[PDB]
Amino acid sequence: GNKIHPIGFRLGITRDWESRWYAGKKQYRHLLLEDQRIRGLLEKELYSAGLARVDIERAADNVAVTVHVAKPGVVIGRGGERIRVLREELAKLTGKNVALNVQEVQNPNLSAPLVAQRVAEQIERRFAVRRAIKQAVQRVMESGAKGAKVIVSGRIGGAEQARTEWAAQGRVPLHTLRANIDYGFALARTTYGVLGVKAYIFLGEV
Amino acid sequence: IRIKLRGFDHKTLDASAQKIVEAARRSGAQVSGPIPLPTRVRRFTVIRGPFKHKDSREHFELRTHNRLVDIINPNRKTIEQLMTLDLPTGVEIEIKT
Amino acid sequence: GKGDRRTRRGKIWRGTYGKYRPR
Amino acid sequence: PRSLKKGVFVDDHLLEKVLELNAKGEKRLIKTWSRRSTIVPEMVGHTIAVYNGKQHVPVYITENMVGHKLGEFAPTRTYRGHG
Amino acid sequence: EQYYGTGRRKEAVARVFLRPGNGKVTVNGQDFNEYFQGLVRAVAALEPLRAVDALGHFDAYITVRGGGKSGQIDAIKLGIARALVQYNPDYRAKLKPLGFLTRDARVVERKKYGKHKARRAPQYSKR
Amino acid sequence: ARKALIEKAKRTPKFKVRAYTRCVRCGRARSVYRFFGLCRICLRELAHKGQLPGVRKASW
RNA sequence: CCAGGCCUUGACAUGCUAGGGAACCCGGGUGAAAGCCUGGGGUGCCCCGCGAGGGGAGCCCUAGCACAGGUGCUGCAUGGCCGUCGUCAGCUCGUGCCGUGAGGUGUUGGGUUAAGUCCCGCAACGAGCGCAACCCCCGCCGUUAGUUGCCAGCGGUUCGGCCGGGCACUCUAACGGGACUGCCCGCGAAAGCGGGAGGAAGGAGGGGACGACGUCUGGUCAGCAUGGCCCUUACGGCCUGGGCGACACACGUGCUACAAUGCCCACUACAAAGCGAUGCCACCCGGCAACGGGGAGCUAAUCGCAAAAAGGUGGGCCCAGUUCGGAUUGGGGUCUGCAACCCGACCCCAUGAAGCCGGAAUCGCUAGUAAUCGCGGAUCAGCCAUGCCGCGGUGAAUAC
Ligand SMILES: [Mg+2]
Ligand SMILES: [Mg+2]
Ligand SMILES: [Mg+2]
Ligand SMILES: [Mg+2]
Ligand SMILES: [Mg+2]
Ligand SMILES: [Mg+2]
Ligand SMILES: [Mg+2]
Ligand SMILES: [Mg+2]
Ligand SMILES: [Mg+2]
Ligand SMILES: [Mg+2]
Ligand SMILES: [Mg+2]
Ligand SMILES: [Mg+2]
Ligand SMILES: [Mg+2]
Ligand SMILES: [Mg+2]
Ligand SMILES: [Mg+2]
Ligand SMILES: [Mg+2]
Ligand SMILES: [Mg+2]
Ligand SMILES: [Mg+2]
Ligand SMILES: [Mg+2]
Ligand SMILES: [Mg+2]
Ligand SMILES: [Mg+2]
Ligand SMILES: [Mg+2]
Ligand SMILES: [Mg+2]
Ligand SMILES: [Mg+2]
Ligand SMILES: [Mg+2]
Ligand SMILES: [Mg+2]
Ligand SMILES: [Mg+2]
Ligand SMILES: [Mg+2]
Ligand SMILES: [Mg+2]
Ligand SMILES: [Mg+2]
Ligand SMILES: [Mg+2]
Ligand SMILES: [Mg+2]
Ligand SMILES: [Mg+2]
Ligand SMILES: [Mg+2]
Ligand SMILES: [Mg+2]
Ligand SMILES: [Mg+2]
Ligand SMILES: [Mg+2]
Ligand SMILES: [Mg+2]
Ligand SMILES: [Mg+2]
Ligand SMILES: [Mg+2]
Ligand SMILES: [Mg+2]
Ligand SMILES: [Mg+2]
Ligand SMILES: [Mg+2]
Ligand SMILES: [Mg+2]
Ligand SMILES: [Mg+2]
Ligand SMILES: [Mg+2]
Ligand SMILES: [Zn+2]
Repeated sequence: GNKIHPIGFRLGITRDWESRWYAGKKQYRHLLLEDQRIRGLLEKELYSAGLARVDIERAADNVAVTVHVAKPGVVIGRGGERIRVLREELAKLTGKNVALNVQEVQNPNLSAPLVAQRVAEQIERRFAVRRAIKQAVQRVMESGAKGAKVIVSGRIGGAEQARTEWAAQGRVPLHTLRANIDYGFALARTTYGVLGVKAYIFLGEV
Repeated sequence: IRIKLRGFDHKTLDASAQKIVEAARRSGAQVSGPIPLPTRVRRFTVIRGPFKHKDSREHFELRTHNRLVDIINPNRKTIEQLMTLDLPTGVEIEIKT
Repeated sequence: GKGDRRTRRGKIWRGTYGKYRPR
Repeated sequence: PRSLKKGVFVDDHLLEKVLELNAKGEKRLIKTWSRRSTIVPEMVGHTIAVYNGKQHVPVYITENMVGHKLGEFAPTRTYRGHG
Repeated sequence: EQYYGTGRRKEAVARVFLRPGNGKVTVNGQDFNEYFQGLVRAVAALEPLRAVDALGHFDAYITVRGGGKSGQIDAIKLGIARALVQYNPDYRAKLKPLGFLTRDARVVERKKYGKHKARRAPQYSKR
Repeated sequence: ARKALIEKAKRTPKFKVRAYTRCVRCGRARSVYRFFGLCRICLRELAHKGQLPGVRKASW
């Protein structure tokens, strides 16, 4: 096991943090821990909606949580309903100005954390792991993407000898920093144990 | 008369460090420029894997860049309009006299 | 010397002070 | 050592047992977990059972062995040698 | 009236001032030979003036910051050389063959993780 | 000894000497950084994800 | 981990039944503590409420049921993360061609490069993961900005950039420029190779980040995740003590040395990166000292840590198991902490061991490197740090 995490490798170049705020030595942890408590609760409920990106902003005792998602309707609710019932739930933990937005995802197939999340689902439903991956890539590419690669490790089909299977199409220059790589990881539970799903999407370079 | 500007990302510090200085340069009168103070750096070094493997670490850094601007000749037209400024999230300000 | 506490060079090693290295 | 400006340490609860018995006249047995204590002049002639982690070790205190700690008289390790 | 070049070597920085006068040389408010006493490596800092016969012709106010006495010396040696090239542009010949205008990027290499220093590896025993 | 230990770790003790830091994310008792509240393992995991404000890889 | 004393919806989550009253704070008996026994004190809402009185449910207590909990086993069921060969020049794919077929071809061949690097050739023609580039630090210059940083000039100067005054210079920290075999001679089919120039920089500029398909049924169920197997008044949990620090021995990585290119004392220089509001602590005083009592500044380019040290000047030692070396122990103190017996660091008086350059064997380093010198940081009450991650000072030898 050798390769670098291709997100953290690109911070400050092609990818930007999901927590953009300042704090001094004596306060940093307490806020960061809240983002931790928040992101869990959000992804506990919003997993259904098709959660893509959890952005958090701060100033002083107030915070704007910009959530990206593939079904904005399941997030917002009945006429402003669900998105409300979370605002209260949100400021219960936060104890502060919980401004909770919901943003469009102009294609789940160009969203790496989504492509993965779906494959993690398909194999929870006893589906052909090889075929499912070639499909996952085949979707992403048909939506004009420049390149794609998808990886599943674990007891495929229940096999006793664990195996890592993978597939790819186009370009994926993970050594290149001026190239945009969206990466998303999805962990699939089953009866025989857990498998892991890695997705890399090459949008295009800068 | 003093403005202090502090953030984690400098490209948004210099945006806001210029923007505040343009404002007071508008509504009168003296701007002693955006003087970039030395950055205070806290490095984090850590063994990569979860178990053993001591001879392989990774280096992380945290840059708390500093800025200072001096609006010298006040003109309280500045005292109202600064109270309304568009300073992005990742940045702190401290105001003195 | 560097191991000998009762000297100048010795207390510089430890990073402490005393009669044999005053501050 | 224990900083001279402060006190001479004895665990509150044990000191009392010595002093209670001093009135009545000593001595029964004193099962203790007070290694952190100091042997103290009032303790001479008593027979104290010190816990070494394992046992309650019977130690008759004398006029000579006063300034020390209790646990110096209850050995923590069993060692008979090698081979 | 004055001629300044910027001299660097390592962490040492040289502010050097060339002025026609007896040949007096000063560093941080002391006579050169006082500030560099017993440093055999010093006399060579005042080398570029030999490159163009300037032993007596100039005085010098010089400050110095960073590095150490011999890193500070090499910066000076560069700066007084640097300063001559402005006082007389024709001095470029007989200064480049001496490499007096060029400054080396030779600096202390980063201590690397998994090593004792920058390159000294930890000693190793197989069987 | 596990969950009872992350829980014993937060409650204020019988003497203040006994204060020890447990990584607020996974509960690791060893290598816990004050600044983040995390262990060197979580440190790297959140960071790589880009959920640590202002944090980026050092290269010099 | 072990000894002893203890707890049973349980130190913890999400539910229901019913009892108290909700909640929270203060003490008491007992015991090593835990625990077990106890003595206090007043609930909002919304409500029939001048009235006995009644509940809902923010919460604590109590008898049960669910269920908790396990660093118990399995890295030979696993995800993740890492080591590794290896920064090595490699590993494949699409189509076509070849072979009954595994497969070959391309990827071999000439040359060139740090490289499947580029060129030339060819039943091959392209495509991909790697190489390189894009990103960071450093070396030169520039634009912008001038305090807390800098002071070239002038003027004041209590003699300190201290004040006026200035951003020129050093700097601080962002945005650019610059290097490309681009020019010359030449050898070359070409890619390139030797040399020359300009230039701070030259042929990847120095270092960093970055690690192909795979290998090791590699490592980690003890960071976490997780299938399964296993325990349930206990393989869970709470505590007090002890162990993880043992010692006939063997090995690994280290520190300090055996000395004169040295040891010691006095006076005297020149770094960098960091760090710091029950934190760093200038300065003053008590102390041989560790430290202790005062007390100023600093949310820190302002104030502090702070002396950098090897170095320089002078003086002593005079070849000795020593004014080398600083282990071992005796005695006395400071501090941190509830507490330094096991088992902390530091200071002082005395003690002053081995060791005279290391058997067979064996390690690292190709230049600002090795060697030597000090400084900081993470963890952190203190610290067993001589470890680790960094930072500068001085600064080689050698590659036929
Ligand atoms: Mg089953
Ligand atoms: Mg000595
Ligand atoms: Mg030495
Ligand atoms: Mg001389
Ligand atoms: Mg060095
Ligand atoms: Mg090591
Ligand atoms: Mg090894
Ligand atoms: Mg657990
Ligand atoms: Mg502690
Ligand atoms: Mg800890
Ligand atoms: Mg394995
Ligand atoms: Mg194993
Ligand atoms: Mg594994
Ligand atoms: Mg083919
Ligand atoms: Mg054949
Ligand atoms: Mg055929
Ligand atoms: Mg084939
Ligand atoms: Mg090949
Ligand atoms: Mg082949
Ligand atoms: Mg060939
Ligand atoms: Mg190579
Ligand atoms: Mg290529
Ligand atoms: Mg070919
Ligand atoms: Mg300028
Ligand atoms: Mg060449
Ligand atoms: Mg590369
Ligand atoms: Mg194995
Ligand atoms: Mg586990
Ligand atoms: Mg398991
Ligand atoms: Mg151990
Ligand atoms: Mg041996
Ligand atoms: Mg060592
Ligand atoms: Mg050794
Ligand atoms: Mg002797
Ligand atoms: Mg101790
Ligand atoms: Mg001696
Ligand atoms: Mg002998
Ligand atoms: Mg001798
Ligand atoms: Mg030697
Ligand atoms: Mg030798
Ligand atoms: Mg031999
Ligand atoms: Mg080499
Ligand atoms: Mg510290
Ligand atoms: Mg410490
Ligand atoms: Mg010890
Ligand atoms: Mg140190
Ligand atoms: Zn953790």
